[PDB]
Order: sequence, then C-alpha cells, then structure tokens
Amino acid sequence: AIHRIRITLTSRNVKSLEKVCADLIRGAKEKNLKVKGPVRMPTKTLRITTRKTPCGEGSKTWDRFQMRIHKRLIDLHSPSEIVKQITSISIEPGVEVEVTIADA
Amino acid sequence: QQLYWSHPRKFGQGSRSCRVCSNRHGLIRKYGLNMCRQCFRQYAKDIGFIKLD
Amino acid sequence: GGVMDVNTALQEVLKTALIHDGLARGIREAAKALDKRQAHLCVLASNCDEPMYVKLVEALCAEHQINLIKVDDNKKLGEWVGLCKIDREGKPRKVVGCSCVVVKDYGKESQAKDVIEEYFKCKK
Amino acid sequence: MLMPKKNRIAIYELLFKEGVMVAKKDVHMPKHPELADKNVPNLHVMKAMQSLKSRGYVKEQFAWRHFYWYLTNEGIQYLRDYLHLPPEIVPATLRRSR
Amino acid sequence: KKSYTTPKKNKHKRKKVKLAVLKYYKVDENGKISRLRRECPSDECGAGVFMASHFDRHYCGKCCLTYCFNK
Repeated sequence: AIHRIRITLTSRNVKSLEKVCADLIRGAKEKNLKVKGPVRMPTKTLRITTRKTPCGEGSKTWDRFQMRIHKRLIDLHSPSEIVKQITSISIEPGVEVEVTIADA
Repeated sequence: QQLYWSHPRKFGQGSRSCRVCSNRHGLIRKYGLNMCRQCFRQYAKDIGFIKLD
Repeated sequence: GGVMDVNTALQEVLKTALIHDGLARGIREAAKALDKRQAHLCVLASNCDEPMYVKLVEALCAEHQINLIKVDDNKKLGEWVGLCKIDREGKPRKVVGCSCVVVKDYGKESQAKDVIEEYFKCKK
Repeated sequence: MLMPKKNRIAIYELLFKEGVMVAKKDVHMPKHPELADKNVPNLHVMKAMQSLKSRGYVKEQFAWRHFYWYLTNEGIQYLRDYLHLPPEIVPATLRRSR
Repeated sequence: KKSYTTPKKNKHKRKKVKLAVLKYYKVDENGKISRLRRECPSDECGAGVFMASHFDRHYCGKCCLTYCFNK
C-alpha cells in the first residue's frame, strides 16, 4: 500500500541544495508520485565575536565570525519501496538528506 | 602510593581546558566548540565560519 | 644411544612448564604451592646455607605425595629455570642458585616425557 | 614496581595482535578504553610504550592531546619471543592492497 | 624562581629490615609437622598464609586494611 512520506534536506551552501532538491522533484513528477513542493524554513545564523589581539595590547579591535544553515521539506504520496530508489541519485554534494516513514 | 591524590573538579576553571593545546584561559563554550580563543582564530576556516560584516 | 632418560623429567618437561608459567621457585613459593593442593612434581638440590630445610621439604612431601626427584647441583636447576626469554640466558648478572622447585601446571604434553614420575610412583 | 606482570603482558598482546596503539595524554583516567578493560590504567600504557620506543621497537606520532604508535620489524621479532608465539604467526596486517 | 632555604629533619626514605625466610613450620619427629602461626578465617587467604603475632593482636599482612583480632 501507499503512504504519505516526508524528506528533509540541510546544508550551509545554497546553490548545491537547489540542484539536489530540483532533481528530487523531477524524479517524483515523471513517475506521478503527486509531490508537495519544497517548503523553505527560516534560515539559522551562528555568530562568534572575538578580540583580534593574541596578548591584550593595542587599540581595541574585534573580529565578527558567522555560519549560515539552510533547511527544506518535501512530501510524497507513494509506497515505502520507491523513496529508497529516488532518494539515491544526484545526492553527491555536501548536503544532509533524512527521511521519515510517516508525518502526513 | 597515596589514597588522597586528588580534590573535586566537577565545576569551575579546574574542570575544563582547550581541546587543541590544554590551556585554561579565554576558552569558548558556545555551540560545543571548547577551543581556546587563540586556537579558534587559527581553525575557524576549516570548521566553516566566515566573515562578511 | 638411549631414550627417555631421567634428565627428561629435570630439563625437557621443566623448560616446557615455564612457557605456561607453571613453576613455583624457592622455599616460600614451594611451601605455599604444597599447602594449596596444586603441586604435581618437586625437585631438590644439595644442602646449602641452612641444614634445617632438608628435613622440612621432605616432611612436607610426606604430608602429601612424594613426587620428589633429586639432582644435587644447586647451580644447575637455577641455570635451567633461570630466564623466561628465548635467547642469551647465561649472563653472569643472573645464573643464581635455586635450592628447590615445585610444578603447579606441567605445561604442553608430548611423547609421554612427563610420565617418568608416574611410572616411578609404581616402580619405586 | 612499575606495574604487575599481568598488566604488562595484556598491553603487549593487544599491541602485537592489532599492530597499532592510540592513547590520550592524561595520567588520571582510571581505565584505558577497548580491550584493556579488565583493569589496567592508561598511565601504564604510556609508560609501557615509552620503554618500547627507546629500544627502537615502535614508532611514535602526536597530535591534539593524542599519541599514536606503530609496531616495526625489530619489535615484531622481540614481542614474538616475549609472548612465546610460534615463529610463523603475523596476526595484524598481511594481505596486499589494490 | 629563587635559591632554596633548606629544612633540618632530613630523611630520604626509611630502611627495610633484612631477615631469613621461614620459621612458621616445625619438624618434631620423623614425618611429624607442626604449624606455629595460624591462617586467617577467609575466602582467598584460607591456606599457606599466616597471621602475625604481636604483643596484644593477631593480624593478616595480606588482608592488610582489616583481619585483626584483639588477642
């Protein structure tokens, strides 16, 4: 029998996640799996602010470091046997992919 | 060999030290880094942090 | 020529028992190895340093079973047992005397080379 | 004493079987992890491997609070003797890669 | 970071006394044995190992944190 089944993707880099996500939509659409489009969650920013000096001398300058994380969701209407097929191609770049057997 | 050869170290600056160089001053506990501030500026690019602003 | 001579019970089984750590060496180890029921074979040198133990170690075998073989050269069984390594054993920084030895485990079995004392317990 | 002979054999047998050793630079933790369970501290591992290095029987490396040790041909010869193993054994690494 | 000013109750370590090996057994007749000092009532230490005699106590040197009798 079929299920409603959910895939989530995560990365730092945006434009590799775009090409990964677009290929998951094509492989589902050509096989009529009635895919629900990519939900963009809010972006997450990590920040660290430090003195530049190793020793505490000089005029008081600071460094401002950050990291950004990007997250997406797609939902499918399909058997548990065929998400295992389409969730295995174009996934070569540094993107996390995770899937759960019921969430809809 | 002695039976009393240590004192409690379950909190404060006695508990924690840098993962790269074993120093105790100016370390970063944020996001689970546990590096010294001088060791962080050295490895920030390899960890994946950048500056833009 | 010849075969199965009594030195087999004093060198070849004894050197094989050391590879398995089976030996108790010298008086207090030997006495403790007789009191706990572990002893299987015993070896005893000539009178050196103290005449009294010559009565004691024989009497401690009479309190159990007389698995006792005699070689009077106090240097020799100390030389035979004298190092655990494969090679270069005979350096003068070791080669100590050893007045008595007792075996707990006799080690790996071969060619009935251990059975001399099991024959002597019926032949003597 | 440095350590009981029961401990010293258990370090050397694990080193000869696996071909390598790893430990952190901390003398205070009560047990070394992995097959050095059944009671030996990592202080005994550091002190044992130091004594094996100054004889030329292992190589040493260090990064970020960890030691790394590798066994070498003179050390294989010495440990096969000390552990009384058959002369034909080489249990750690043998098969040629492709 | 200074020159050192010395203490005056000086020892390096104590000296451990030297004695001959065994006096806990006696031969009384040909084939007759006596044990002069007793084993402690115990699991591992139940044979071949002896309690000391002091002027008012019997003590096990192996079970050294305990196994003391007050006579």
